[PDB]
Amino acid sequence: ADQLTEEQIAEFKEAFSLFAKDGDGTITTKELGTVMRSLGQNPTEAELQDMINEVAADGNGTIDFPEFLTMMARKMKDTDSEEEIREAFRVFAKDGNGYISAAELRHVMTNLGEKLTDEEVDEMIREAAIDGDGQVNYEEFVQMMTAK
Repeated sequence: ADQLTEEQIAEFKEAFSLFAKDGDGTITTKELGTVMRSLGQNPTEAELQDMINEVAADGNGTIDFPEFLTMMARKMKDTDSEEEIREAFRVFAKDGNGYISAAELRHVMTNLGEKLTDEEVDEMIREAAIDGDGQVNYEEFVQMMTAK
């Protein structure tokens, strides 16, 4: 699981609360993304009804603030390529000795990321050294995906 800042939430209440209700302190869907569009993100048109249905469901007719943000990261987990790498390397980074070969990563990071290129690899390679064995590991390389 990835950690998040508590001050961005101060950004999360800036919007939700602008639409804040008198009851449990909830809001609707059309204007909730205005909470999602504020941090530098944006939600889908059909998901506001379903994922919000996971937190705005209980029989109120709207969305509350507490769990609406907890699910917010699941949405950034919907467009997160870094959450997929940990998953892929189990297919390419275990061909023997346990350290993935320098030639697989470019096929791995590229396998998860559509925008992410080989230059992403060659950029992290310089730090990996690669020379001597010609290959690299998972804890040293992909770990640079979590750091960079």
